[PDB]
Amino acid sequence: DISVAPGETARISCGEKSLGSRAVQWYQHRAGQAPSLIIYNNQDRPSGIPERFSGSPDSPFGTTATLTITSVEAGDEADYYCHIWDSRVPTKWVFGGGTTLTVLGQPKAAPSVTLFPPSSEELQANKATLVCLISDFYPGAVTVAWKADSSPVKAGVETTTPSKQSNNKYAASSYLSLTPEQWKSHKSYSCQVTHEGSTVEKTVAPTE
Amino acid sequence: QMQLQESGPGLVKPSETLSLTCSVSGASISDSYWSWIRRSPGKGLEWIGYVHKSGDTNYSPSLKSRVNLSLDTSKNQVSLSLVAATAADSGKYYCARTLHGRRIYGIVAFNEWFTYFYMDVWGNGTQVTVSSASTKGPSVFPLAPSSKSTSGGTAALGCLVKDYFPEPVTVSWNSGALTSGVHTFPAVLQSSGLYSLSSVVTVPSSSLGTQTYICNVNHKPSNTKVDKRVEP
Ligand SMILES: *[C@@H]1O[C@H](CO[C@@H]2O[C@@H](C)[C@@H](O)[C@@H](O)[C@@H]2O)[C@@H](O[C@@H]2O[C@H](CO)[C@@H](O[C@@H]3O[C@H](CO[C@H]4O[C@H](CO)[C@@H](O)[C@H](O)[C@@H]4O)[C@@H](O)[C@H](O[C@H]4O[C@H](CO)[C@@H](O)[C@H](O)[C@@H]4O[C@@H]4O[C@H](CO)[C@@H](O[C@@H]5O[C@H](CO[C@]6(C(=O)O)C[C@H](O)[C@@H](NC(C)=O)[C@H]([C@H](O)[C@H](O)CO)O6)[C@H](O)[C@H](O)[C@H]5O)[C@H](O)[C@H]4NC(C)=O)[C@@H]3O)[C@H](O)[C@H]2NC(C)=O)[C@H](O)[C@H]1NC(C)=O
Repeated sequence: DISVAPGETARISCGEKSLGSRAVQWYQHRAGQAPSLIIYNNQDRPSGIPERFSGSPDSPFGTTATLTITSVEAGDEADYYCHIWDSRVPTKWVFGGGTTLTVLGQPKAAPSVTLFPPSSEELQANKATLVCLISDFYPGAVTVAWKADSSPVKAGVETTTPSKQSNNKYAASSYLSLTPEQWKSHKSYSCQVTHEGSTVEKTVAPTE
Repeated sequence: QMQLQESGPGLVKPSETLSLTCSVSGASISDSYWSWIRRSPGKGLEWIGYVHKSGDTNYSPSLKSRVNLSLDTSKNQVSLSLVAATAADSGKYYCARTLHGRRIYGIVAFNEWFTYFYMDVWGNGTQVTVSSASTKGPSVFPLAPSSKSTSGGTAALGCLVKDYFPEPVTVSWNSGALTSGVHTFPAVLQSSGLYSLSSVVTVPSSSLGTQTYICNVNHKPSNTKVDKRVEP
C-alpha cells in the first residue's frame, strides 16, 4: 500500500520472487469500477493502456514482478493486482497484490471527530452505543481505537472503512457497543482516531 | 462491444447455493473463455474458475468441490454456482472474458511453455452477501446536540440508525427541508450481520432553542419509517 503525488513514479512489487519463467498480468482495480487488465505477458500493455504503465521483464530468475507507473495521475489510484503465472510455481488462483496505490491529489486534511455518547433512549432499551464520526480527513486512512477510561477496548468496536465525502475528503464511523452496565461503570470512554501520525481523541462520560 | 453483467440473488442464506449469472452482450460466449472472480472483503481477487465450450474448464482448488461454472450458449450466459455458501463466499463477483497466451520460455519440445490466462474484459461485479441475517428494521436513536466537534455557533446533532438489515437506509432531516450541513455516514456492517449508520447535521446553536430537528430515517427493506425528534 503506497502513496505518491501526481507526476511521481509508482513502482509496485507483487508476488514472490520468480522461480521459473513467467507471464505476469497486472490488473488495476479502481474503487467501485470493474478491474482492468493493464499488463499481460509481463510487459505487454493491452490496447488502451498508456505507456506510463510498464511491467517487469520475465528474467532473471528470482525477479519480483513489478508494475511501474510513471507520471502518475489521479486515475491511477486503485488496487493493483499481479496475477503471476510461473512455469515452476502452480497456477495462482488468488491474484497477488491488492497493493493500494494512493494518488495524493490533495493535501493532508485533519480528521474532524464527533463523538456521541449513548442516548438515554438507547440505555432505556438496555443498549449503549458510542458513536465516533470521523470526517474530512485525507488521505482516507484512519485508525480508531476506543478506550474505556484509559484501557483499550477490544470488543464492541465496529469501524467503517473510509469513504469519499463529496469534497473528495474521507469520512468514517466507529461504533462502540456497550451494555449500559459497561457504560455507566467506567468514568469515561474515548474514541481515538489516528490519522497520518496525528491523533484526535474525543471522550464522553456516563455522567451527562 | 463486449459488455458483461453479473446478476443474481444479492443475498444468500448460509448453506444455500450462490448462483450468479453473467449476461454477455455484443459478443458470443462461445468465442471466449470465461472466468468468475470474486473480491472477498477479506483478501482481494480470487479467481474462482474459468469455462470454455472446449470443456477447458477449471476451478480454484479452494472452490473446486463447491463451484460450478457453466455456459449457456442459447441464453448467452456464464453462470456460477457455489453450493454450501458461507460468509467467506461473500464478496463482489466478477465475470470476465478470459483470454490466454502461451508463454514460451524454452522450446515447446522440452515442454518449456505454458498456457496463461488473463481477463481483458470484466463485468462490473455483483455484490453477494452470505448472511444468516433476516430483515431487521432499525432502532433509531437521537444523537442529542453537541458543540464540541463543530465550528462556532453551530452544533452537531444526529440520528443513530442502529441494527438494521439489509441495506439501505435513507436519512433526511426535517423532511428534506434541512439539507445543509447534513452528513449521513455510510453504514457499518457489524459482527451481528447488521448495519448501523449515523446521520449528523450541523445546525446553528441558536436554533436548538426553537428549531425542531427530526431525522426521517427510512428503511424500505423493513417498511419502517422512523421520524426521530432530536432534542438537546
Ligand atoms: C457498469 O458500470 C458502469 C460504470 O459504472 C460507473 O462508474 C463506476 C466507477 C461508478 O461511478 C458508477 O456509479 C458509475 O455508474 C455503468 O455505466 C454507467 O451508468 C451510469 C448510470 O447507470 C452512468 O451514470 C451517469 O454518469 C453521468 C456522467 O458521466 C461522465 O462520467 C461518468 C462516470 O463518472 C463516465 O462514465 C462518463 O464517461 C462521463 O464522462 C451523469 O451525469 C449521469 O447523471 C444523470 O443520470 C442519473 C441517472 O442516470 C441521475 O441520477 C443524475 O441526477 C443525472 O440525471 C440527469 O441529471 C441532469 C441534471 O439534473 C438532467 O439534466 C436536466 O435534464 C432536464 C430534463 O428534464 C426531464 C424532466 O423531468 O422533465 C427528465 C425527463 O425524464 C425527460 N422526459 C423524457 C420523456 O425524456 C425530459 C427530457 O430529458 C427533456 O425535457 C426533453 O426536452 O426532461 C433538462 O434537460 C435540464 O435542462 C437539464 O439540466 C438530466 O436530464 C438527467 N438525466 C437522466 C438520464 O436521468 C449518470 O449518473 C455512467 O455514465 C455510466 N458509465 C458508462 C461508462 O457507461 C454501467 O451501467 C455498468 N454496466 C452494466 C450495464 O451493468
